[PDB]
Amino acid sequence: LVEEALRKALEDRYLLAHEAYAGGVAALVVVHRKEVDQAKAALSRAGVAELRLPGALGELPLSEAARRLKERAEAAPRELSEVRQHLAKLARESASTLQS
Amino acid sequence: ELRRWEAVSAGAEHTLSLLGLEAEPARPFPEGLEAAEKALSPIQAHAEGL
Amino acid sequence: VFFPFWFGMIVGDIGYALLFYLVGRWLSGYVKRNEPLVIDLFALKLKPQVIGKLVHILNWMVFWTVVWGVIYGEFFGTFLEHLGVFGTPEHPGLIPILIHRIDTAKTANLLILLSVAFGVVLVFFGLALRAYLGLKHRHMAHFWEGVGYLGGLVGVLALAASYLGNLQAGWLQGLMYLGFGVFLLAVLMSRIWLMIPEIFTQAGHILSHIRIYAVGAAGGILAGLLTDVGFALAERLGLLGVLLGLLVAGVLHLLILLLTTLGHMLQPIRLLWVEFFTKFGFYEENGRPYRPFKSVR
Amino acid sequence: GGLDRGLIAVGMGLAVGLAALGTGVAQARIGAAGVGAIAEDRSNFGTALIFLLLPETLVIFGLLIAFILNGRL
Amino acid sequence: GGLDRGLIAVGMGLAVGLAALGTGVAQARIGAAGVGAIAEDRSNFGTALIFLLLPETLVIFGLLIAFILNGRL
Amino acid sequence: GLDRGLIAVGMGLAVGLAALGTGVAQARIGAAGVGAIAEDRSNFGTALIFLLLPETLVIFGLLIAFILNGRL
Amino acid sequence: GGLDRGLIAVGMGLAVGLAALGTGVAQARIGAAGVGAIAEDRSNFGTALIFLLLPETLVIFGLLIAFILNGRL
Amino acid sequence: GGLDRGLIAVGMGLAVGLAALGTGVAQARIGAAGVGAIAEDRSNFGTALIFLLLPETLVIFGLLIAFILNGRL
Amino acid sequence: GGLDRGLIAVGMGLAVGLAALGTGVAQARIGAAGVGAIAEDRSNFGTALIFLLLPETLVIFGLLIAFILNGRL
Amino acid sequence: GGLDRGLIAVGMGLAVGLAALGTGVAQARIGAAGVGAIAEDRSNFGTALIFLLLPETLVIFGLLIAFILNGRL
Amino acid sequence: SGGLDRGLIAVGMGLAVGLAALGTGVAQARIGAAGVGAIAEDRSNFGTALIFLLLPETLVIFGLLIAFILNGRL
Amino acid sequence: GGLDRGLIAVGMGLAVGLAALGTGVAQARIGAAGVGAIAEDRSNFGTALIFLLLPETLVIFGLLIAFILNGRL
Amino acid sequence: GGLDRGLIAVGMGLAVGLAALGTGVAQARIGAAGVGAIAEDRSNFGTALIFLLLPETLVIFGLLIAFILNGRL
Amino acid sequence: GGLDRGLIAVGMGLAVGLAALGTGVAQARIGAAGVGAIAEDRSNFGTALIFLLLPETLVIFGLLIAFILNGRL
Amino acid sequence: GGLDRGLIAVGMGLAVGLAALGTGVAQARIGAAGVGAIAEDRSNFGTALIFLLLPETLVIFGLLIAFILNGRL
Amino acid sequence: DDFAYLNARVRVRRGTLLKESFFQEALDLSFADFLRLLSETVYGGELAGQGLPDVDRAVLRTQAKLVGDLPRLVTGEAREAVRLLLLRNDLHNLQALLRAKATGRPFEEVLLLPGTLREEVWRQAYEAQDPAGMAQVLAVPGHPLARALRAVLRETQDLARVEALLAKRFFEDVAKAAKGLDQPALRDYLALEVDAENLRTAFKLQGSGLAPDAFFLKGGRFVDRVRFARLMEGDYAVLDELSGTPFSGLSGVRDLKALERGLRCVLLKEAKKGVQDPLGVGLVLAYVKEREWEAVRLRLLARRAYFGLPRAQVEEEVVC
Repeated sequence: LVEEALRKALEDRYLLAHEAYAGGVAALVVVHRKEVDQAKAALSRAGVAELRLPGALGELPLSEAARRLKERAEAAPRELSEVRQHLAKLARESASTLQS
Repeated sequence: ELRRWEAVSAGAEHTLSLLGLEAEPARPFPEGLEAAEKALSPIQAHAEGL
Repeated sequence: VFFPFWFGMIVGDIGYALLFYLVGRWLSGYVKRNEPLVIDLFALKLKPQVIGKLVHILNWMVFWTVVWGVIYGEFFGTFLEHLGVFGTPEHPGLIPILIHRIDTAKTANLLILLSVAFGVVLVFFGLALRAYLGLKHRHMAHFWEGVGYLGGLVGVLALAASYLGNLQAGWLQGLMYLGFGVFLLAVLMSRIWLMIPEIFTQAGHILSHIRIYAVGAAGGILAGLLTDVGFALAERLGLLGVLLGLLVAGVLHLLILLLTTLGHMLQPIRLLWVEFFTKFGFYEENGRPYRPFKSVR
Repeated sequence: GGLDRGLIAVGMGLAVGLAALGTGVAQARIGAAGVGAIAEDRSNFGTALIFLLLPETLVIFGLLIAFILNGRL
Repeated sequence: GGLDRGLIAVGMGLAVGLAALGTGVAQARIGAAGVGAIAEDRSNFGTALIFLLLPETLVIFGLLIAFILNGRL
Repeated sequence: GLDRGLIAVGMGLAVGLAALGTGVAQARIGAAGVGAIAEDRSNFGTALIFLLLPETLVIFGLLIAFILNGRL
Repeated sequence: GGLDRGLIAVGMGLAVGLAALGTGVAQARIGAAGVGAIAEDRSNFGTALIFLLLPETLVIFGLLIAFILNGRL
Repeated sequence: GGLDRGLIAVGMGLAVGLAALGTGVAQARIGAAGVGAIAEDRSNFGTALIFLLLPETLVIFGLLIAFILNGRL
Repeated sequence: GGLDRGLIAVGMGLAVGLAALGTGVAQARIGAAGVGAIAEDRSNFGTALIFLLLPETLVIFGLLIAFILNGRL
Repeated sequence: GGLDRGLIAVGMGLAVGLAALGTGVAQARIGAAGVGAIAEDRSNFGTALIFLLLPETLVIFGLLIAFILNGRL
Repeated sequence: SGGLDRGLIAVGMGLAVGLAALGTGVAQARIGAAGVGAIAEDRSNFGTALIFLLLPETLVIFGLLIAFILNGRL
Repeated sequence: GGLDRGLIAVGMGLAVGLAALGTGVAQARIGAAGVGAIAEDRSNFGTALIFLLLPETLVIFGLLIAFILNGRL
Repeated sequence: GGLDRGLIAVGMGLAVGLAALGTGVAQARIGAAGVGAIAEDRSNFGTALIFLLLPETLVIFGLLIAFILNGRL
Repeated sequence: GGLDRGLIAVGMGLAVGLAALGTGVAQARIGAAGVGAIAEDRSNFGTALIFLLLPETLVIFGLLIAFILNGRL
Repeated sequence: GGLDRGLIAVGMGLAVGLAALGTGVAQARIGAAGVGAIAEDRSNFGTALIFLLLPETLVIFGLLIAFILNGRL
Repeated sequence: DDFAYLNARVRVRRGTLLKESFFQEALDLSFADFLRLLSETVYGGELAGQGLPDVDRAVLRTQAKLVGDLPRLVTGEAREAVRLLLLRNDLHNLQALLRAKATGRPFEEVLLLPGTLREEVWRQAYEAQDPAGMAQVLAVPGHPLARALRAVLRETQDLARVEALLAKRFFEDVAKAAKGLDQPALRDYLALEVDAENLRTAFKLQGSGLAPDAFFLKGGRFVDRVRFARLMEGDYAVLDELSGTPFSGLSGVRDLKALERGLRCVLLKEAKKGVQDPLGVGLVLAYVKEREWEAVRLRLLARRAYFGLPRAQVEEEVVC
């Protein structure tokens, strides 16, 4: 259904396949800059959406975004555990003073 | 001074709320208004940042 | 004075009374734990003072409840089928029943008369409170109205027990005439046009007291039916599934208790708030309460 | 007595059952409006209960006729 | 020979039952509008009670026919 | 002695269904009247007559019942 | 034998009762619309009263049928 | 008349009462809409009156059948 | 005859009465929507009268069954 | 047939009457929505007539049951 | 050849057929009301509307079967 | 030889059934308004449950009349 | 047989009729909601049919009761 | 004996069926409001189920009355 | 024996039929709200199915009482 | 409850309405002829003096007199239905109240037009510490805004994103209540209003480049979320995709002025279908929308006479 718009794009070109991560077929297409913008408009008319993440992951290069996302995924659990621990420690340390 | 004390009570209520604790009545702390504000502000700041 | 009495007249299951005693022991242990009772899906947060007042009210209810249950003679329902603690002339096993209450051929008119007497007494007390308060406030409208409603109710009960009741209407014909004359005289002295609708509403409020005896008989008949079915299906059907049959019957009895006893207790306080308050008014401007300086501590 | 006794009993039962039907029919919309007024404010619960108990006179007269039938029975 | 006192009792019971049914049918909408007015204004509680009690004449006629049947009994 | 009670049964059915119809009319009648009273006190007699209009059915039923009791 | 008069009176009573029931069923919405209209203005009172009172013809026909039964009784 | 004419009059009265019931059931919403139209305007009185009087043939046919039963009686 | 005639008359009366009941039950909403369309426009009165007159086929069928029963009478 | 014939006629009458009752009960909302659609557009008058005639098969089945009863009469 | 059971069987079959038609019409009232509303909404989904309208006829078919069983057991 | 026990049982069954029907008719709108109030907040759930259980006195009186009938049996 | 067969068929007919009445009473609001959802989207026909066929178990149980009656017959 | 036992089961049926009728009557609007409350949030299912299960006490009492009838016959 | 088993079957069928009537009466509003929630969200299908199946306890009790009557039959 | 006793006064008020010639003759006036014609009108019964502000205040008083009573004089399911007819002014008053509480101006700053609840409640809501406490002070039983703001209130203390999400949840709960009623046409009219408001948010946010799924709402039947994204993009073909629905004439338009004008035209045409229901409640909704179209026409003719507008300057205002 999107390959019809890809046939409307660069015909023996627009390298477009969907590899893996079967929760969603990551259809990657590549032709050009401006003709690819027109083809992205035609595919969104056929129904399509770009991987627009928030923050910097949908705002930086994909290798750098993958590195930052992997770093945040490896770091967030110990940080959240320490955050809950220091929060509970501050609560158990100051709740009586706050109550008085 | 009443608005200051009322804002102090509101900040203590929000501090207990962000701490998740509930307002239980107890014997109070006789302290100065700015002194109690100074005691409130550091724990409230650490709690808000956390 | 009365809500525990009508409540004990309502429920006469000594086993359910002991279940309430054990539940009060659990609540008393929660009170001795000095933790506020927190019920999440019930959203019931309770300080220990209200819980202790509830437990004291429960003990005061359970005392007269066990008293009237001994008067009805029913231990966890009709245990006299299995262990004949209650005594009838049909099969005397042990001590006799003051109210047998499985048979209505000798007990129902007495129970209805008891409920009617308690209701008329409470109605008399409420109208007397209304007239005494009208005298205390020196507003003769409310006091004369209570006097006229009381006289109309007395003449109504007299004419009812005369015509629709038994014979020998000579001792009460002048009584009904005097009640009608008191009603007409207070209508002239009041001129409020608080008509026979008001008198009939007061009469229905008086006559509604038999719902106590009704719900007591209903719960007793249900408990006796369930207990007889369980004892039969256990002992007479085999005498081997006594554990299984007794457990299923006790579980169904617990389900029936959880489905019935709340509203059964509720009907007494509903009758109390609907009669003792309403004859005495208790719906005038709601008052202003003591709001002293807090010092929340 | 004969067959007239069960017939009088059936008529008294018809009276009591239809009286309870009319009582619940009056009670339904009245209690709905009272529940709405209670959800408005906690102040008007007394008048709500007064209006709630005002309809039970039909059940009262039905039980009275039932006792009259049982005395005739 | 019987079967006539029971027929009269069945008729009186049906009369009282359908009369209380009509009384409740009126009283439902009556008390609904009255509770709406009372929640709207506590000033007109007496007129609301008057409009509520106005439907009792059907019950009056039904109890009269019941007493007439009982006197025929 | 067979038709002595069936006439009373029919008169009772008449009175009961007449009161049923009278209350069915009186529900909407008194509902609109209480709404008009809640609007203002200025429609008392008109809504009173509108409520009082349904009682002719009860009057005719009482007439038929009195004729039946005169036959009784 | 004498099973004609009671059956005739029973049928006549059923006729009059169901006729009054249908008359009230019409008159409910009739007087409802008329009262809501007269509450708007005191300008169409008689036309509303005519439209309300038009429903008594079935009651008149049922009264004629009941009088015919009484003449047959 | 025995069991024949009594049950005949009973069924005739049943037809008459239920016919008046259906006529009133139609006339309720019919006259309600007509009164709403009259409250909208005092100009369509004739067509609304025609639509109101249209639901009378049920009562007419029921009375005709009742008279046919009376001629059979 | 005898018990046949009164029971046959009762069945014919039941047919006619509940048939007119259902006919008026349709005719209520029929005339309601018709008077609403008439208040909307007078140019649909023919379709309104057609939709009104459509319901009488059940009354015709019940009258046919009643005439067949009277022929059996 | 002096006893079974009247009961068979009573059953056929009950069938025809309740069938017409259900037919009119369907036809009420049917004709209401159809007259609303006709006021919306004359372009769906045929669909309105089809949905109106959709209720008559039950009356046809009841008439066939009555015809089978008359054949058993 | 029952003298009273034959009329009683016709009475029961007639009550069955009549109340079955009553229930079928009670369903078909709201069914056809919503169907005509959607038809005035669109003349596109008339087939599903007619399918839903015909869906209530199974109770009528069962009642006709019961009446045929009563007539066979005459 | 006597079916007055069966007649009394039939009347008691009709009594209990109509009483349960009226209790359910009250409880429908009562629980509807109460579940709406519970959907509003958890504030007045106790008074809502009180008003819900308040309708049980009719079914209680019906059970009392049934038990009186059983004791008469 | 005698009279037990005819009364057995009468009870089976009353059972089947009341069961079909209740099933259609369910199916009314069921099909109303289902046609509303169909008007919402065509992506619900696989659940609307299940919601429609959910009330058929009552008709199945009534037909099983009638079949048990016929087997006892 | 062959009529006294027969009416008893008819009375038990008249009890149980109308009892379940009132049970479903109470259950309808209550379960509708509970489904609306569960559709509002997945947090109010408990009180909804409590109010839904609250109506079955009358059905249990009617089943006890039916057990009393089966003990009587 | 005479008309005993037929009366018992009549009572059992009446119980089952009015039980299915009440079950469908609950299931009407139940499935209406449930289909509205299902069109709102497919994620609420389970609680809707549980609320829909909640009305079947009356049908189970009626089938059990019918089997009890069949054992009495 | 009684949808007919109110319908009688609704038909009486429907008898009190101005014709199209009352505005067609009002195409040529000089505000003194318009003042005389309004003096003939019932809405000029509150006519205080001369001037545009006096005219608008008299129009507001007439709207309160003839339209405000519809929120009263009813009780029950009909009250719960008719409450969700004059709800835009109430949500506007609540939005101005939230804006004033978050901003800091005086409580007498906004002019607080007439709605459904008591204005004393709105004055008392100026002083409240918690937003949930202010919601409980503003809590009526059948007010949909009270249930909406409380459910949306579990995010923060007072935010503007909270206000926009509260408006979204307000429209959503309005659609939920419209589905939760026994009204065959009110649900359809509310859904039409919901889809029109979705199209209005789309046209107002066309070219903004924001997230359309965060902007799109749920409750409609005339459009799609993919159609919503196509309207978010610069594609008028999606507006051309509206065929067969009530959005018929809304085609080939890109300017939001005439777009919402035709949207209001389609909404008023759907409101004209309310005369079919003389027994329910939609006839009263049609009367309310008719008074609303009269109010827009009245303030339009008032601006035209006070500023001397050309007939061509307002010719696109009385086409329907």
